[PDB]
Amino acid sequence: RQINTEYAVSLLEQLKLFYEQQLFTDIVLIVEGTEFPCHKMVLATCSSYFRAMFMSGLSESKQTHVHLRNVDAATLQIIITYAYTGNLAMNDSTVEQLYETACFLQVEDVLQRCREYLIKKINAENCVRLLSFADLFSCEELKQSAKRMVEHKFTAVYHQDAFMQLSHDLLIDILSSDNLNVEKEETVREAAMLWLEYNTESRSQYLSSVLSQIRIDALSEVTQRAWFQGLPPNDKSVVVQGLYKDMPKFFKPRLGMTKEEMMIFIEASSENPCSLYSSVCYSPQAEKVYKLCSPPADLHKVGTVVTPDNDIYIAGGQVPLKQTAFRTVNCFYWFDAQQNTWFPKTPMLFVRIKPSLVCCEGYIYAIGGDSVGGELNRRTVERYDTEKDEWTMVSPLPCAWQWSAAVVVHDCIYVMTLNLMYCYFPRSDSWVEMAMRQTSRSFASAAAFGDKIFYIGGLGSSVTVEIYDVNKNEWKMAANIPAKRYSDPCVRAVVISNSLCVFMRETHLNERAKYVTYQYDLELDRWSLRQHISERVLWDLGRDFRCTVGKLYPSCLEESPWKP
Amino acid sequence: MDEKYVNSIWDLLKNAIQEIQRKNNSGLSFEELYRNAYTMVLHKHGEKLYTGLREVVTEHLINKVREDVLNSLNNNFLQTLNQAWNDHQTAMVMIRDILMYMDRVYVQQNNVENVYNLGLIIFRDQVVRYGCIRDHLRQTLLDMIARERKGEVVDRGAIRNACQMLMILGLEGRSVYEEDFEAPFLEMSAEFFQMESQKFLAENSAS
Repeated sequence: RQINTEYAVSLLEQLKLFYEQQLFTDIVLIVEGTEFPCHKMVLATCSSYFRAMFMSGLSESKQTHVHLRNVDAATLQIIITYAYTGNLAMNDSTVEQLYETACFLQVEDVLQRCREYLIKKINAENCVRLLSFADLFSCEELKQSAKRMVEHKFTAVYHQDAFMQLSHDLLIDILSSDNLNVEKEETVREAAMLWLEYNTESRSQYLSSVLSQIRIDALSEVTQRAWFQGLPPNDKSVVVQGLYKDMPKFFKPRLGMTKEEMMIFIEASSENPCSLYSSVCYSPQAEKVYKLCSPPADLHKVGTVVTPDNDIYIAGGQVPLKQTAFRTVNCFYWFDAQQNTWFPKTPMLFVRIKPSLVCCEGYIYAIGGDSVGGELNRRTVERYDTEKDEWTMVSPLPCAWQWSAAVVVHDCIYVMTLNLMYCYFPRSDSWVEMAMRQTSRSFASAAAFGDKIFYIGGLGSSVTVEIYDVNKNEWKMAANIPAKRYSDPCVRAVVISNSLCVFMRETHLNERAKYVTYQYDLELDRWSLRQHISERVLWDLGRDFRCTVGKLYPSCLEESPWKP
Repeated sequence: MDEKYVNSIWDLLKNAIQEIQRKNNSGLSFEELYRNAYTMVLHKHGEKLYTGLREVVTEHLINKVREDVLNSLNNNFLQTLNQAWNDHQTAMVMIRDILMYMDRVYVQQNNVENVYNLGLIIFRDQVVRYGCIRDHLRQTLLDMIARERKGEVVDRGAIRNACQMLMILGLEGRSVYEEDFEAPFLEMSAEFFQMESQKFLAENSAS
């Protein structure tokens, strides 16, 4: 059964005219002295409370005047206009009271809308606040999303003031969870200690429970006499209690200490011919190849960046339009390090193909990437805000470059092309001319190690290496990588284990590709054989694959089943 | 907060519920008291109001309608039954709507039945399915339907009201009403019409 939409919108707009022109008002909402002349039945179309207020037979049913309390005038007015005309102007501030009043009036649709907005809005500075809000109001889906995101960014920050004012059950659920992301198990210990010492003896009864969730490796060492110092005087029911209490609860390592420096690969050669490409990863320590989730909607021709906070982002790319068929989309995604899935984020303003994603000062910079515009400013460089979840344009690059790479050194953006280089100064939003290379090479990658830029390879590629020093502002040659002759090595500049290594795949004539990595000696200017990748674990990846530095959990990921 | 505050809140809520059960529902201010009951299910106990509602409803039913039905089992039995039923049903309507919009998060998290369903279930358990009311109602309905089938006319709208009441009491479909009404009436009809056929095969012919 379909519905006519023309008279539908005519209905809705004439209803709007009646809301603005006060005519059919038998019931009025009296809120803090503010008159709200409205209907009982549009309030029906919105809310599921007034059915108790009107269709009941109570004193309020007959009362043509109702004194609605514990509500806000602005929230009530916006809910009323949401019922009457259909414009839910949701900002970034009044969503809290909007959800409060939606739960008050039990309005399902606006509840879902604001829940979706809060799911989109979850970030660092409001993670604990939103988790407390979802604990106050039962919002289980938002509660779980909070719990996860809060766990991550709280283990990251653990310094927000809203953490001190939290319920005991929420803290027990957070600390006892196996999803915490911490390099050590001592930071959660001191976080719990400072939470307990934040208040008076009201935390004493919760101390017998918070320690029951932490491992016993810290329940006999230091931070036991510190509580004794803070113990209430002459209390002999706690010191002796804790003396003989830490026998049970099965000491076990957490999951956050399972991050290893791994080489994340994208757009690898798909094992099954049914799919175009796939994503894999190499383990320099485990010597295995763990599989990764496919790019969102098989997003090909994308770029990767990993922030110092160890977060993976994807920008740009093209999707095959619904034989050659591909359309470029400016969608943006974020990778979940535990759930093994790509969470969508705020898309860009312009579509990109192979964009150079660089992180600096918490901002994600996408330089170039074959924009759709092609106007006089054919660079379309734009940064991303990780706290406001929005994109802001930056100073354009003076010269248009193609197939370029960019790195970050000394809090500055260093984008490199065939022969030119320009440094971006984020504090003043300007570009300054840099040193000029003496060799014309392209289709290469660079890795930022310390205060130097290492442009490895260029044109297949070659073994040419030009080292640039930021403090010296000069390009100098060091050596050439010793590789087998009559081959086409695929060089990949990368930084791992506080050293400059290379991921070079070489292919001989009438032979399969061979994987081997080398360690470049910074002081000796020589590439040393660090490890040889056996072909029994790693298969062919292709040519348009990218590599990046990052840490991943082997427990959450699964080993890729594939024959050697 | 402190135990004294919640104790006073519960005491006044119980007083209001008792006043409502004494035929003083429409004329009773309830907004603030219901906000207080919400604070109750919000503070620690997440089913305090729901439990208190069930206890108050079952106590009121046992005190009022259980005694009334047993006191008038022979004088306008079914009539007084229906009257008490309609009173209980409007009590539902009012109390229903309020605690039913509360059974919104109670079916999202608690996944329990709504207060309308709770009231129907408790009424079924305490009145219709009583150890003495059920058999008495069955016997009287069988007697009146047999007397109607004998040839003389009796009241017929009351039987429709009773069957509709039982159908609403089913609350899920035709599970309780079908069994409870049909099965004894099925047996009675089978026996009566078997006797009728036995009489007819001897008192008449195939013409």
